[PDB]
Amino acid sequence: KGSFRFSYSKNETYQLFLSYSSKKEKMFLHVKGEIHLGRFVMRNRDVVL
Amino acid sequence: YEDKINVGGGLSGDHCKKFGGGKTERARKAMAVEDIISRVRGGSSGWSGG
Ligand SMILES: *[C@@H]1O[C@H](CO)[C@@H](O)[C@H](O)[C@H]1NC(C)=O
Ligand SMILES: *[C@@H]1O[C@H](CO)[C@@H](O)[C@H](O)[C@H]1NC(C)=O
Repeated sequence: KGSFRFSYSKNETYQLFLSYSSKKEKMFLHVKGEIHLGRFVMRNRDVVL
Repeated sequence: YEDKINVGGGLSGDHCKKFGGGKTERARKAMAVEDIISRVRGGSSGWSGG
């Protein structure tokens, strides 16, 4: 009498996950204002001190 | 099969494969430029600037 038995089982599970995110914002500005009143022109020559 | 003498035979085969791929890309951009200029030669010391 003879009876042989064999059993083999394999099991594999791999998982990979990757995520990347980037956000950027920039704001640079300038404002200016001048309220002028009056202008003068100094005489160049024949000047008193 | 078995006749005058006995003969034994056994075979088994099983294979399984599973592949996976996932990709996602997102991008967003916005730009706005607003400039205001005002020149007034009114003729008032204060009110022209005001
Ligand atoms: C024979 O192989 C199958 C897969 O091919 C398996 O499911 C079963 O368990 C195996 N038999 C024994 C007794 O392990
Ligand atoms: C093992 O392999 C079987 C294929 O027969 C599959 O269904 C099962 O999900 C696998 N086990 C794992 C933990 O993934």
